Amino acid sequence: ARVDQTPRSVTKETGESLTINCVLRDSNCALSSTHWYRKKSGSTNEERILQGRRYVETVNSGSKSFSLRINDLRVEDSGTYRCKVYWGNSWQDKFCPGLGSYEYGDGTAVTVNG
Amino acid sequence: ARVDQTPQTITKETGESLTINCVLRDSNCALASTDWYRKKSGSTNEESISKGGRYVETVNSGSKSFSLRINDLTVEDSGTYRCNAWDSWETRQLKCDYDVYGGGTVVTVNGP
Amino acid sequence: TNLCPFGEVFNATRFASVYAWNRKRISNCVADYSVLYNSASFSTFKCYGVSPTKLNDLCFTNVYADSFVIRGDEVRQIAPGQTGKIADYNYKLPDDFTGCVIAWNSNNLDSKVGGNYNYLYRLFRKSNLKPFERDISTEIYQAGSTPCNGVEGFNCYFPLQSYGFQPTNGVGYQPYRVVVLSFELLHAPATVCGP
Ligand SMILES: *[C@@H]1O[C@H](CO)[C@@H](O[C@@H]2O[C@H](CO)[C@@H](O)[C@H](O)[C@H]2NC(C)=O)[C@H](O)[C@H]1NC(C)=O
Repeated sequence: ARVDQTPRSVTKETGESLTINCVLRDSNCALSSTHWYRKKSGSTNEERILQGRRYVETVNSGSKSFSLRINDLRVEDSGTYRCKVYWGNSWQDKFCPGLGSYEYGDGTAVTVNG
Repeated sequence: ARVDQTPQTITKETGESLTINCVLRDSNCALASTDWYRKKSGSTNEESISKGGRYVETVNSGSKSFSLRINDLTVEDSGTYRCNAWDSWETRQLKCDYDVYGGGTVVTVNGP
Repeated sequence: TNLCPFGEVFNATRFASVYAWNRKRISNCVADYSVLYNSASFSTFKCYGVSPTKLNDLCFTNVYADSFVIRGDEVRQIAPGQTGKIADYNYKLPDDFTGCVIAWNSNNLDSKVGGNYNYLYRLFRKSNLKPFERDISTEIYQAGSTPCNGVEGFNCYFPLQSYGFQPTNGVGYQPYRVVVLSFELLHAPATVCGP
């Protein structure tokens, strides 16, 4: 019932790669999907992380584990990334949230030095 | 639907304490949430008081009463203080969406 | 009819401490839920007994809006079957819960530099809170063997405890405003409908 997103902070020089992880802890409920959002440093609106050459989104469904990997880091990627997990319809279970219920991760502040 | 604030005017010196008491009356609901507002002496607005440090709030639900005690009085404490009892709770018959304020307490703390 | 006044609950200037949580009845209005659901301002949007994607197609005999302030580490407790200091002593959802739990980070509003200690929560109670019950009393909790004559001291604790909300806190200790909408469906004409 909690999205544990790690790391909370990361700083890397321009060129290398990084990976953001967020997993659901202590859950018996089906998950439908998970989206990734980025709020650039200085903005207040989030952008959906769509298809990208340098973006890789990985899902381990049975693990309730979701990861985002960004290769060839640039300063344009500096900001805060959040994962947004969506719940599926877990049949015959009162304690599970309905289909479409969501929870955001705590967030990840990433800094890329030029 | 109105809280009575006592006293109306008290004066102290630097150092000592003071206590402003407030009782919620003419209502069928309990005393749920409260606030204390302070208007500085030569000021024109009221500031929300932060509880837990110098400003100690005691809340008694049985007597529908609540008080504020202030210590370490400095000359900057001169002003007016007001209570505020408010709640938004609703049931089958008992309803109370009230937001009431006290008559005020003008305090005057003297210099060293 | 007219739109339900969700704004006066979500956008209220001041929120209450979880032990004195607020409750406003929503009645005789049209309820637009996808405005809340399709938003980027909410950290948690979990509904139970009903999918949020179907809320605008359903009517209800009564809708309650409950609002309070807790810390992020305790948002998990606002859910059916959960236990903890808040669920047991402050705000308890029933195991047969049908409604939605909405929460968002309110660090910019409810945190002061040096700490905001104005939001309280009940730390001690004799028995666990019944579902949707609210406890207002401030009587001294009889902790140990020796009774208490309204005096705080040894084995005599004040039942309420303050949060310390500071901007420099981790997200687990940052303040969260929570709105829970509880839906009731009886064999009577419904008062709240979606478009
Ligand atoms: C609470 O207030 C917010 C902001 O005042 C409302 O959402 C905004 O609505 C205006 C009007 O279109 C837009 O300019 C903003 O972009 C909206 N912001 C968001 C985050 O949606 C919100 O509707 C109000 N709450 C309720 C329940 O109505």
